[PDB]
Amino acid sequence: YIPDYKGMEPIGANIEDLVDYSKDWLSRARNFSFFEVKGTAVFECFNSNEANHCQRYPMSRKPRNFLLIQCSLITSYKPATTLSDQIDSRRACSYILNLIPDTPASYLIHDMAYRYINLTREDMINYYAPRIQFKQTQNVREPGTFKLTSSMLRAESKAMLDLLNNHIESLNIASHIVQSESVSLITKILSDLELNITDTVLDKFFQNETQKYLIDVLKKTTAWHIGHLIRDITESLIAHSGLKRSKYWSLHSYNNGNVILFILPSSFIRFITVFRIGPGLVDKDNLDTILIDGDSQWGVSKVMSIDLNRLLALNIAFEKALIATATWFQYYTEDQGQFPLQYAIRSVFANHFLLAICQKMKLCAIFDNLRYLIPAVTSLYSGFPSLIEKLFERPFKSSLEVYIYYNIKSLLVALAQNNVYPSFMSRIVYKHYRSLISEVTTCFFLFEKGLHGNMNEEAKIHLETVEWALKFREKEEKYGESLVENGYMMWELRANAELAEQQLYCQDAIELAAIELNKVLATKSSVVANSILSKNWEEPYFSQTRNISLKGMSGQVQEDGHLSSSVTIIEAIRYLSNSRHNPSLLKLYEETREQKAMARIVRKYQRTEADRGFFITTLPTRCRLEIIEDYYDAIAKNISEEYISYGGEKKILAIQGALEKALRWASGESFIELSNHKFIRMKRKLMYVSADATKWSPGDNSAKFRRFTSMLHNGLPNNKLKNCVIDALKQVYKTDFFMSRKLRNYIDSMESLDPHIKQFLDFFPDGHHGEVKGNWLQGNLNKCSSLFGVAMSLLFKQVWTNLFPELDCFFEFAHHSDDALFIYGYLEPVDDGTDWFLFVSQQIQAGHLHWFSVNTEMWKSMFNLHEHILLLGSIKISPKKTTVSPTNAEFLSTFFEGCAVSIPFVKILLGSLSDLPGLGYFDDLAAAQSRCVKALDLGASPQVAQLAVALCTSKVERLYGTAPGMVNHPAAYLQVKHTDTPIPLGGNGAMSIMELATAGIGMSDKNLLKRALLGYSHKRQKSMLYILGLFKFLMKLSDETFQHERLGQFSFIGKVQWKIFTPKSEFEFADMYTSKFLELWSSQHVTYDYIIPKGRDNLLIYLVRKLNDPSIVTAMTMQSPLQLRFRMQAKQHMKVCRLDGEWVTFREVLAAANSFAENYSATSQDMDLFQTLTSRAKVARTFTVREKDQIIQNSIPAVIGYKFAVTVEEMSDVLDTAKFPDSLSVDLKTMKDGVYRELGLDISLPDVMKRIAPMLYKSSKSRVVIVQGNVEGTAEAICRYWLKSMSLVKTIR
Repeated sequence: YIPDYKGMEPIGANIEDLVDYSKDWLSRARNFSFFEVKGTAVFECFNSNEANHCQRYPMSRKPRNFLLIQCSLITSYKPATTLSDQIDSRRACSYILNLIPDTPASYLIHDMAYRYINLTREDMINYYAPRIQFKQTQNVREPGTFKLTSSMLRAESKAMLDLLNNHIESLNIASHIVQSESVSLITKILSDLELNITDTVLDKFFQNETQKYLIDVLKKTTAWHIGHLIRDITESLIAHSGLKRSKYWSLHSYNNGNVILFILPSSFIRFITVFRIGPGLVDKDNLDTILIDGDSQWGVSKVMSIDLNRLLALNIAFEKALIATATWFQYYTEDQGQFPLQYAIRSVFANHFLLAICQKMKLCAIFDNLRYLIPAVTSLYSGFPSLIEKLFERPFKSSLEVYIYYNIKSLLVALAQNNVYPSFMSRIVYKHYRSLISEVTTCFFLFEKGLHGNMNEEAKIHLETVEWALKFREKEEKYGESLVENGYMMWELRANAELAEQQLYCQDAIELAAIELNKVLATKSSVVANSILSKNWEEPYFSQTRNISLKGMSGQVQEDGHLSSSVTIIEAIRYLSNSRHNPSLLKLYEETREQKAMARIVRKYQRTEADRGFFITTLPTRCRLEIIEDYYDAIAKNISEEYISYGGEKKILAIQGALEKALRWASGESFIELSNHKFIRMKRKLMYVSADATKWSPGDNSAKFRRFTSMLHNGLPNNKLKNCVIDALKQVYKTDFFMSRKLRNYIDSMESLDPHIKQFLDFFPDGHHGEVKGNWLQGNLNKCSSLFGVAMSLLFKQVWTNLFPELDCFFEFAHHSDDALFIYGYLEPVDDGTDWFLFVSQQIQAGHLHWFSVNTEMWKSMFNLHEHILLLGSIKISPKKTTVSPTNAEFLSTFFEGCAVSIPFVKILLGSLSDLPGLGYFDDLAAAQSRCVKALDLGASPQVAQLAVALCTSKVERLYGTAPGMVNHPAAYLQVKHTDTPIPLGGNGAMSIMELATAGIGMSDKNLLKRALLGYSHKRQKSMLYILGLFKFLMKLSDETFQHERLGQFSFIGKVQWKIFTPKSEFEFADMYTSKFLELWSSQHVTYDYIIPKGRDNLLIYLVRKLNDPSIVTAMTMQSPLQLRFRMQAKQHMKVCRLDGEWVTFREVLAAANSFAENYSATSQDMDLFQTLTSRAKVARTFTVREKDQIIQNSIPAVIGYKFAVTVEEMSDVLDTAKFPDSLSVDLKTMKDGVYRELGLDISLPDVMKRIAPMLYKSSKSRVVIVQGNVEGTAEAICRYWLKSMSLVKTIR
């Protein structure tokens, strides 16, 4: 059923009126929006911005600190142990007590060292004892800490403490003295960092290329050992960051007592570093003091306060620097065709390490802006003045920022003078522009995303939203609400000419654009109608994975008056609780039609991986947006070969057609008839423009689509669905935008209300929310906007064709996500342009005044009219990030960069070192290895991905203590090797990227079980039976059934259960059903392990069970500070493993596994279960692990659900889910035959199907792999491509 919603009637829109307006508009002189790129122009922009910046800021003569931890190293650093720590602390404090303090901080250092020396022997025993063996003492109350009362502190120490616990300017970068000082300091630090301090077939290539040219070179550097030392220091800081430990004092010593860390009763943790002065990370002007004891100097730093996100960023600084340097290494070999020299790789490593330890928002913003500044200076025209001006929007405080700014200025001026690409990080020169882009991309990704969302970048977006809303209100008060909403008419533009601004649109332009797009959509009416009707407007709303996800959503207006920040699954459960049925999309929109749209900014502590953007809106708003996007994504799929690229085969046809037509047209000559048969010859040239035209803007108007969808051709016999889309667009026009409690508190805290804060407060008249109109607040209207922009560009093309019929001008365009490429083919006179100007003057004298624009620089007038016609639809081309050039170098990269597939592998490699789920050793290892495999899929070299695998595995083993020589090393408690140990029991797996990418992450355990079976059943080996017993023990510990919504890693042969984070308050509705009820329901409903229920009651039970999943609770509280600190804590000595209904350490689980495996005897059922359980140009080829039989027409989850469907509700849900419900037994027979063919198993036998169905479910899924060449879509072709890419420099075919 579809209601009868009112639509719109076609007004009288004539293309001739717009053509006449364009004639009148082009008859005058129009300013071009972009500036010609010249080295002098860029230099003068930098100089003027320096002069302006230094006069509007308070000048400082003392740069601020940029090194969180200052230290030095002259000898190779041996990693810290508990025994060496005590010896180093004793000798270091003996050194320190022989010093004469002169500052309050140095006095505090002396006092703490004196207290440490005067601790008793039991104090020493309990200080270094594990929490299990720890005993409280009158001086030591927590392990690793000691008590320091105010009696033992001196007057200076007490004064320092009182100052600490009882708590903008810029540097003169225009001056050469500040420049020289900053450059000299950073150059000295970098030079100290670079100073040298005192098998598988892939392994051959690794040890010949990456080990020899990368690892063996950086392994001797000072930065390597400082990275390991900083890892030790940050581990000590993390250990002290515990809830019970942070209230006491701590003292640690590293590098034979040469470095000492003093930790204060710290949220932010406070510490002081005292070190021996030497080569390393030393900034003597930002040190608290330097104490002299003869020929030795000891630098004492200030009290440094650091939070957990920066502490995590500093802990993995060495790994991040090494991964970035390996990426730079791979890109260098791709560019130059050989290996980097030693000095270049050492300098790059030092720069990456310095960037990794200095995590500041200013550096992140600088490296983000550089990514747009580099294209702006390598093109003929761009908006480089604005981008350069953006570099000066924040003060320059530290010397690192000045150094980076000066290097950027030098690089940009050099690039602008060159229209051979200079490198930003070394003395090399690149042959390709992509390498220079990738350098700054890798540098930008070195900065964590945890420093984003601070309490300035949320106020920024609040103010931006409110400012645009107030500008919208001004235009409503000026022209009237009707003109602003319904648009203005063409005769009003011809009389005002101020009406053609952003947030305003012309009705006639919208209708004409819709007509122009109908010209091409009318040849595929049936296809468009079928694509629209295939969106399943009658399918239940909450049975879709996008409507029950973990993405953020707005909740309800609370009693205090604020908008809740909830999850889209909790709101689904809340709706279904009060609803007797599961409504469809249109029925849900009917029910929630009269509820006003609401929006707020997502809380940074409640963000998830599924969250995109900053705004979260209520359920009715998402329903309306989903209606509009189903409709528009259905219509826009039918021009996918022409103007918009989506993915797969039709991901490249748009640009291919556009550029090939441009090249075909340009390879010709034009002839214009001035008089008689005497013609004038013209040379055809091409101009390329890249603009983020489709990108969401806060200053847009959503009402412009209402007349668009009203006039657009959909091929359906009635307007009912079209009118529903119009009405849903009408219901998202006005929104209640709410502030955050954080912003309200921050504004209430300040005493001086700024003039720009007063107006922001007046926007909110009740202090909670204000009305926003026109803007849809980052709501998903991407395909609607892309289609609207395509229609507007087609309207411009028609208008230009009607303007100059005798001129054979050219215009093509393509869209990809927010990016758009426009190609203008213009004419230039051959030889000297005398006949051309004479003809233009004759045309103007004849009354064709619009020929004034086409006189010189035809492409500029083409772009001017295109931009004006786009602005008639409230589309503003960005004057900053739009790039114009006669060739396409920044345009074949920016166009596709922005997709879910063109993401650089740098981000994935650098994110495999953090954000681990914390679900256990096996789950964390699998997550890290899967992230490395994904990075390999995205373009990482096998050697780079292998290095990342090694780094991530070492980090996980260190975290859980399973590395050799550690507490939980499996070989110390099991009678097998470390390679014959199951991954859940502390093993490490294949540890080969080429086998993790092809076979899988958990196939190592299956291979081990295969070896154990084939050894025991053939030779009756005792050790093979021991391995069988270990696997049986793992199966006994935890044997879970596969749920397709679980976010963890599935283990086929058992797992160890680990303690997870317990939030302070459990999620709402999570206690609706008891765990016993959910366990029974899951046992008796095996179909709903592969499909989502369609009924209301079954979907409630399904969603409440999903809410109680430990891998979902973990992902919903991913950014919580408590979980974030819980993941950092070392699980080496913690009782976090489940055994016999009790929480025990991991080595107790290993001892129990050994005991079970010794006294284990194999049975026929066990043997049967074990046998069942063991059975050039960059493109984006998508492959499948084992592919699907052509006879299989339905989806694998649907066939498995049909296999397990028993209840009438389950069978109905399976038939609704299946795309071809009639041919379901035919697919089940085919799958039964295929399983017997390949696996040799019969699924009709009990428990065989339940065990092997997850394998088929994974095999159903497909992956996207970036391959460089003629690689086909088969898995074999991609495997051979990866084997060919095993060598960085030489082909190994």
